[PDB]
Amino acid sequence: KSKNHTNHNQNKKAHRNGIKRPQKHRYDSLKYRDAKFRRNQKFANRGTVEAIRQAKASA
Amino acid sequence: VNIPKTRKTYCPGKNCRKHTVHRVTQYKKGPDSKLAQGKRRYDRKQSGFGGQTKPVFHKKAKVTKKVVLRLECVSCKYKNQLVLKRCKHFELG
Amino acid sequence: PHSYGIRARTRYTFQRGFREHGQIRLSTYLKTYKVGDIVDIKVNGAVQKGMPHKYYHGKTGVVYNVTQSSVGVLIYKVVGNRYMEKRVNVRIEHVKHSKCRQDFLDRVKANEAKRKEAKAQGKTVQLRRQPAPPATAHFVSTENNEPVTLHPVAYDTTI
Amino acid sequence: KNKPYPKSRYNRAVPDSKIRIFDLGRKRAGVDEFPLCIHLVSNEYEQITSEALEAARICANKYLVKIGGKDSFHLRVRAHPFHVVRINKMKPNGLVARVNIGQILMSVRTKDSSRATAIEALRRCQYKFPGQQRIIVSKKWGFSQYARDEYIEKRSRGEIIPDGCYAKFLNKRGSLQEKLDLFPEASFNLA
RNA sequence: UUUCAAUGGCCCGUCUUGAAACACGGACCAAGGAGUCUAGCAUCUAUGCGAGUGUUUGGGUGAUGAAAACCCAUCCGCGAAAUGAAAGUGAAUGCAGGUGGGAACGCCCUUGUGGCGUGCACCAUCGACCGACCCGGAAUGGAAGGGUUUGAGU
RNA sequence: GUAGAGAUUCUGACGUGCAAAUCGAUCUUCAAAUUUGGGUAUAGGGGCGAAAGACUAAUCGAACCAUCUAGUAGCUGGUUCCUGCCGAAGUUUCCCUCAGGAUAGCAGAAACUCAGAUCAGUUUUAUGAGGUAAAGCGAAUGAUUAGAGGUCUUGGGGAAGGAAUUUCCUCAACCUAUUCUCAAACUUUAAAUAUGUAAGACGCCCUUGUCGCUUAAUUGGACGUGGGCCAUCGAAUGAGAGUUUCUAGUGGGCCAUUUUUGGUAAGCAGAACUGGCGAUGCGGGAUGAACCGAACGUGAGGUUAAGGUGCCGGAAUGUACGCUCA
RNA sequence: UCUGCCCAGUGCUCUGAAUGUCAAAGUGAAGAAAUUCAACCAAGCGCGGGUAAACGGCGGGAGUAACUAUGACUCUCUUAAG
RNA sequence: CGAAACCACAGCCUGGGGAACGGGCCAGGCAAAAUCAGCGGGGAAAGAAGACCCUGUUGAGCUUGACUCUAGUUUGACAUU
RNA sequence: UGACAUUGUCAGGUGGGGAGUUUGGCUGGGGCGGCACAUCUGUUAAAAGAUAACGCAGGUGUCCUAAGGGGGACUCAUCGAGAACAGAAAUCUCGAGUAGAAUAAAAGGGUAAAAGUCCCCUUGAUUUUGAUUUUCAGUGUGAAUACAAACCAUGAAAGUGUGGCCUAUCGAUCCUUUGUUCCCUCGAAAUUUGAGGACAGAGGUGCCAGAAAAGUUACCACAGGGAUAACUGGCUUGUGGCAGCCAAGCGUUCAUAGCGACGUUGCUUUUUGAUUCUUCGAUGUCGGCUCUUCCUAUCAUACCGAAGCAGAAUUCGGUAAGCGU
RNA sequence: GUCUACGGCCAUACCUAGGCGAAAACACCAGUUCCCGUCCGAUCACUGCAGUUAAGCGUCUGAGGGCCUCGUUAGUACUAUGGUUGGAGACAACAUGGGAAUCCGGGGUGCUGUAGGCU
Ligand SMILES: [Zn+2]
Repeated sequence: KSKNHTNHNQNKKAHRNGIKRPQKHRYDSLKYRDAKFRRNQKFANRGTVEAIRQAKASA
Repeated sequence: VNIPKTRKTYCPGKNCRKHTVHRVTQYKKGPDSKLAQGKRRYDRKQSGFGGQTKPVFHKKAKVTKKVVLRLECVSCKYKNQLVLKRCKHFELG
Repeated sequence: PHSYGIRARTRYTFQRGFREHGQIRLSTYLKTYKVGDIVDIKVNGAVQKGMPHKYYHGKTGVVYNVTQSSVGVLIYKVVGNRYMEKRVNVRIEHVKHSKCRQDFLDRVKANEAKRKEAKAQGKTVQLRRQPAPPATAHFVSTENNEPVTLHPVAYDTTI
Repeated sequence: KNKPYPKSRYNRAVPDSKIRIFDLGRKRAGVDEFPLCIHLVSNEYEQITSEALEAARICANKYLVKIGGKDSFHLRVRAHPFHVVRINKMKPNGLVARVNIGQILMSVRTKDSSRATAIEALRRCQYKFPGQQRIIVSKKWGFSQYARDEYIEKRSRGEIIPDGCYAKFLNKRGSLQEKLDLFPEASFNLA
């Protein structure tokens, strides 16, 4: 007879290789953020880079 | 369902990119032009011996269909299409 | 006999508390949330909009995005042999801060204060917690507290 | 081992219980009369049917009436059959009572002279019930919860006013006027 | 090696949750007997060359003896540019960019699970450039300005 | 009724026979719609048929021969040397899918990145969430048996002088305070078990820079920069970890404990957790796939588990106190 | 010795009297043309007549008894003919 | 003079367990060469890849107002004219 | 006879006479029934999540230009006391009234200066892009959430609006059709028809990740299946029969001479049924005949007990399967 | 300390009955020309301060109904783990741990933030 669903071995199979955790990354893509926030952070990060470059060049 | 003969809604036309007055009509299928490439290929396939060459719909069900409203701009002549839910009777005005 | 509706089997999960219906307290809207904050998800039955799924009810996560009236609680959910990142947009009515984080912040502040104080005093600081130690040796006295002998009670009818 | 299956709007075809009356004797009794109580209680979890309850009720009523008269017993059947045990029709079939250990099945209150009569009556009534049952001489005054010594001390003080079979008992809660007017002999101690 | 005694030992293969099965095949022995070749594709490995790579479609030493080995020219195949249905257009603001981790190396502190400086590979991320799309857009052209986007790109 | 032509019964003989249809007795017909020789004609979706799908060379509900053809088969059978290192699944989704495939999972091989930052089928601390066990019905809802009082207002009958918009007590009804018993699709409460998160260096405090976002506003958000705290780097325990590429088999499961549903029940069917058999030998239960103990290279010595010590059978016809005659 | 009733249905037959409809081909108009739009046409067919020693019918059905079903019962329609 | 069917190996029973009726396994009853003629209780005896049923995206004979066609037949147009 | 017919080509009708092919799936065998085939609510679901059955109680393929959106005002269902008329609390007042009403359609949850009722204005039921949740393989479809870029509605405004308070109400390839633009192509160069493309939708696929599809075989065939029925064993007893317990009783009069209700504890089952563990490369299948053996739940024969003149007859009663039937 | 305005927790704050409230504030209250809306200045509006603490409001008092908190109930019910434990079974006991509800009794009957007025 069909429809033989069971969950006896599924937990054991999952724990055989364990429950893997996602790789941790310092930076996450800004596509998940607000559009206005991402657009402004682009200019804010850009200006920060020029300021650092100017400071290093002057030093 | 009852839909008014006229409604004010956004017009995607280039000359009028704002909310304008649109006249509402129900969309209907065209007259099924014979010069279409698919029709010509079907006729060429059907010619000669071999009988029916493509599936022909026999079962008929689900008389209710999605309602399509044609919105026509007053001055810009722009036409826009909207999709409604499935209803048995459609009445304008 | 099984349905997969969004709010299936949420009869008691999404119920308001007894004598807790009606107006929603307005301090929830005045609470401020920031990216990186650890918050708990508790679905409010009165606010139908912005409702998270029943799985995330009672879970805890980290906010990555903040909008006008919602947050970006990030959860890890088991789908088999791995965790997946779930990004739920939840209105602040279903979101409250985790008191553990406030306790952890106070503990960190106390630890740093003790560290500076011990550095000034030139002694040990003992900033690391420990489990419950075994009981030490005491000298329990009996004056005015003479022991009382107990005996098992005989069985008797109590009806 | 089945889940409880009471008569609800989902299944309204539950047949009527065979046993209709539950109390036999002086239902309009008094506080002074019937000072002793005898209980027949099952010693395990059974599924006594309403048909068995009917037979035990008939046997107990007839025996008590013929051997002690109308005015020497107030037997009542505590068991109320609500669970349904299904039987295939040749689907609810009948009503049974779910009783655990220590749950009173039959409770009779008589006088001190009728202790042996009540013991004999509830001993003969055991054959009409599935499983094992025990008979205990209750230490409480009638069907009330208070024990013998507590009840007599309460009666001596004057804190009990009979009202039909049961009675009203004084409590240190409520307005003083509504209790002082009702109780003339209540000695409110000023402490 | 044969035999005796003690103890243990069910008939192999197969389908099957389960075979000693009253499930199937098998009386015995010898010989034969079943994942091979080809046109492709994908991963990995080895070899040669390397922004190139592939002599054998073909021609010559070649008659002696030459189905081999060796030599030789122009096409062409793949790669060096992508994107769009197409008309078409077609990849450097910079050290061919910034950030974090990061091999190896160098310099110190003193023994450290130590600091400083660059930083190969790889991953994550913020940008820049090319094509397409959506824009404003100051006869034909889309030069500058853009974008919540899109490509198997630089 | 003989010859000839047939084949009713014995359901006889035989039934690896004399015989791939015969033998014996019996029986039908026997001068015509009779039997039969030779010649000739009709050929396979055709012939022929007093019609049985009958006959058509022992082959007929479509003859035989050769080729297409080594036709296809989700089905059955088989599939050939050794030893080492590993080692499953009968589960998710989709498919005119249910004896089959694709997909994910379980596995092997090839590796690569790195090795002190981080992990964990675990506990502790701190902080969330649940509505099952239990409990309650004089608390909401439903179900449930019977008493006491109010209810001079028809919610039922006559009577008091036919007589009453004046009354009685059985009739029902409402309310009040005790009182009997329940709820998987009731609940104020509410466990145990299970479950989410965190346990500082990518850390804590001040200086300062960017922005086209935001604020009345350098206001704030985010990203940063430079300096102080690097000696319990902030619970216990343990342990090297992670990421790729390709591919095999599997996609019928079953048993036991506990929690259950459907069933009168079932060595029944269907769900949840764990341990097993499948793929697990060994000691024990006289025997046994799952039960108890225990997981296995080849041996020596010692000691045990579960289980036993009258004989079979290795081990006390041991010790102490009682019960039992079947 | 009889072969009774039914042409409602499906068959068969007779109608060309509908022109209700139509293919190919031909005709008229528009267009620059492919082409489009209009009328035109035989047969078939829709009706009409006949036919049962043609197929067949001589009662169809609906809600329903202590598993269920039921057809006890509750009732209608007979329809071509009973 | 002289076969054949059949043949995993073989052949005494009871009970137990077991793929739920064993010749083999466990516990018992027991057990003595080599043979002849019968016999039909067993070997779930032999034959024959169940002919009953189910599955197969396997067929065939037959039927019809199944789908797609077709010989024939009827009518019309064009040519012969 | 005669430019008719015949013949040749094309076209319409008819054509099981003949050919080819189909005639779904799940299923306690199959068929029938039903859709558990695409779905939602409560429960089974054993307090994270997940969790099956042809388990239970029920709903769904619609409906709404308002029953969507905004704003303002009011508070409901019931109860008591009054106003007429005659029951009609129709209707009109004053108080009580935590929602016992309503919220389109099933259920659950939510809602009281509202999410309910009334009034005013409107079409955010609009265009576009990315992100996210559920079913999930983290594919598709469907449904949903929070934002961003425009145009708007409403309100004084803060704000609220990308359909229905939330949980159901739906659709790929190919083809056709519609909308769209100073869009591209018809490849020798142009113009106009026509055709083909890019982007956004709809047509129907309910077997709902989507074939175009009637039966029979009592002449039958093949590959298999004990994954699957009849049959065969084995297990179970819904039913029936049988054996004890309690004693209200009947038995002129005595509760068990003997019957003996209602219940209760068991045994058997030769009644089919339940499941599908063995058997489909094969266990010959009812009855009758013949023959042997075994059990007692004893018809007779042997010996006993119970009541009453005896003699019969009853409990066949107690042992008893030796011997007959 | 009292009052007003805006609130936070949202009944130790609600409902009921009875005693008190100096000043200020609040409220009750006096009118309809204007803005505004009703059958009705009842409500919503505007313009006011003659009159009143009587209603609202605040506070205190109930062996008050509820609500909050703590103990009894009770380590009782229940439950994780274990046995070649008992019992035919239902169930029960024990061992290593966790641990209620309800009833009853005792106590209580709002606290608090900002800005301003008050013999
Ligand atoms: Zn317009």
